[PDB]
Amino acid sequence: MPTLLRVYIDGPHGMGKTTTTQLLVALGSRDDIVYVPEPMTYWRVLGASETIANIYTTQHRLDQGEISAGDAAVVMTSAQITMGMPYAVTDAVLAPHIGGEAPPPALTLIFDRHPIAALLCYPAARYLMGSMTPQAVLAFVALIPPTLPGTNIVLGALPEDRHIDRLAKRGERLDLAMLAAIRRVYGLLANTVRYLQCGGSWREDWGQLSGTPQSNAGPRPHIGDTLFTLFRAPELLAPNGDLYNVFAWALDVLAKRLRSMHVFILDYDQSPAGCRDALLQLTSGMVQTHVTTPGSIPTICDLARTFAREMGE
Amino acid sequence: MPTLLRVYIDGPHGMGKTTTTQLLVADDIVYVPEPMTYWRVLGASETIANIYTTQHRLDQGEISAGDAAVVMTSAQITMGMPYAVTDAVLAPHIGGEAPPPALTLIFDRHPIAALLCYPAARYLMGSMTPQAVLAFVALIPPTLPGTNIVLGALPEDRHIDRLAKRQRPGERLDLAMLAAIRRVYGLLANTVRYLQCGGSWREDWGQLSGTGPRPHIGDTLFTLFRAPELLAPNGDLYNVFAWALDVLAKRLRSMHVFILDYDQSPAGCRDALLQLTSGMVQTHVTTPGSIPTICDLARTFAREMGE
Ligand SMILES: Cc1cn([C@@]23C[C@H](O)[C@@H](CO)[C@@H]2C3)c(=O)[nH]c1=O
Ligand SMILES: Cc1cn([C@@]23C[C@H](O)[C@@H](CO)[C@@H]2C3)c(=O)[nH]c1=O
Repeated sequence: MPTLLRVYIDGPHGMGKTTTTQLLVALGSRDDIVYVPEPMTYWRVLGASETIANIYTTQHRLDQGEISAGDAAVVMTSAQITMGMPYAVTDAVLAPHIGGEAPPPALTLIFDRHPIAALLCYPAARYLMGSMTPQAVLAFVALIPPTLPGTNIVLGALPEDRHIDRLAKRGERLDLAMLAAIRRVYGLLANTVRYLQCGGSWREDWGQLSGTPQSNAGPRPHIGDTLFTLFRAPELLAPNGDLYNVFAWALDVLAKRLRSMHVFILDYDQSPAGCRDALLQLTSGMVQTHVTTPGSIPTICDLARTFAREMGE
Repeated sequence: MPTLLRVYIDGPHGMGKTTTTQLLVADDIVYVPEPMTYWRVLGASETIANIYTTQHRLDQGEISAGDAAVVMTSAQITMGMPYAVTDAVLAPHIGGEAPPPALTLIFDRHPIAALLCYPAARYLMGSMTPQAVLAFVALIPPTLPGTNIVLGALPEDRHIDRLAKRQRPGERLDLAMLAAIRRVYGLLANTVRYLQCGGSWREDWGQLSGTGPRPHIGDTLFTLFRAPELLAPNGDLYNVFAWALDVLAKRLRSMHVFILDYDQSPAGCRDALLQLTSGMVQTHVTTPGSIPTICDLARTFAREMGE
């Protein structure tokens, strides 16, 4: 069977991920590498109206005390469902085609983001921003789809000062607090994958939090530097101080989904061509999979092109 | 490996699903009850009250369809969390299809109640967008072997009498919602048969507009998605929504549906449910320790979230 290479470029907005991705794709044949863009049209029109504007306006109104935390949470939660729908549905139809882990791939699919961006990362950052409840973040976590073999995720690194300078270009609003929260969440994500792959057991180390980044290299991180640290919220604890079981099971799901992912870090503090070639070099050490049927390649290729045409900006 | 029989008791609220299941369970059979405590306290405060109050406010014109939908959507996430997390942790223990089972797990509802049925009913009540409904559909967990779902049958008037008796804390007696949820579950049963008999929604889609043996597509859940919000200016369904329907079809086709007549006494309902198990599909578990782990999960869920 032909082989497939799936690469999800993710991380905070504003680093140059979208450009880097298209430049990489521009290098190959329009036949053997396909780009799956951010579903901007779904967010602005198809799924709901101007969802990005809605998210930023909602946080703004909350910050100004014009609406309550409760009002903000219902709006953010619904907005986040809209944000992740194209990702979830694409993952669901792609799933049956992915075989086991496995010369160049017959096909390379480069995605602008993985489902965890909308089902975990942005929801967790909004929780830190006070516009989402930790229970809702964990409900999204419990719904993250099974991690398919060959899930390569490239997260980005960029000094905060450079990031802030880039970000400030312009339904978005310049929110440095949100920028800090999303950078922190993705940093914790990278550490969480490393923690799990180094054999870390959150249930075994939970008590190391009580007293208040590299994804594929380095020593095992402390649990306090992983995503697990975010769920020590009073809302999630029983009178006896322990986490309610319903939430503990959601963390078990988080561990299971992230532990099998192959994570890489891309340095975005360089020119667009530099980012492209650095990613290209990284792509060499990534895991390919076989596909399940002979026609899986053309089918997958058609799905990606249809997705891009219908939902890409 | 030992065998497991999973039975999900589902269908419209107010038929007596909970009462009947209880009388049924009363060591080789465990009951995962309605997670009322999660709904009223752990996940959020009085979610049921929130849901019915919101619809009521919408019906009275005190809030817009838009405001209602964001509330219903967020609330449905809270409602389905216990089912979703339970399915996710149970999944790795389920093996392939397989004497009596070593363990029989009876659940008060399946994840599709909160990720498909109630959202579809609220869409019909004007309080949820169809795009949100399809977003929940896209998140329905893969259907594992041995997914036996028991749905109920009960005449409308009788159902209304029981509904009046079975109101949950914060619930408002809403006959329009009762009709909507009864319609959705009826379409659900028809949809499973439609798919099992080879129906292809893409092939029959034209029948919704252009006017073996199986139900007409117009009598399946697919008909609900001919919603204009999901269509392009030329009337074609956007691909992103067509893909969600492809997911819907894949998830539902392999479920094994059984109809329980609730139009009888609690003891009768209980016995009928027991009668239905002979045709249910059992599976093996994946590890020697799966059974004990499953039991613990079920007991812990009940103790923590059951009423
Ligand atoms: C995936 C995803 C993105 N976003 C944001 C970040 C950026 O401003 C922009 C482009 O990614 C859009 C609003 C979000 O808020 N939630 C999400 O799940
Ligand atoms: C599963 C589920 C139930 N409900 C309702 C119907 C009944 O009033 C009660 C008991 O089932 C509770 C509020 C709902 O609204 N959404 C859902 O996903």
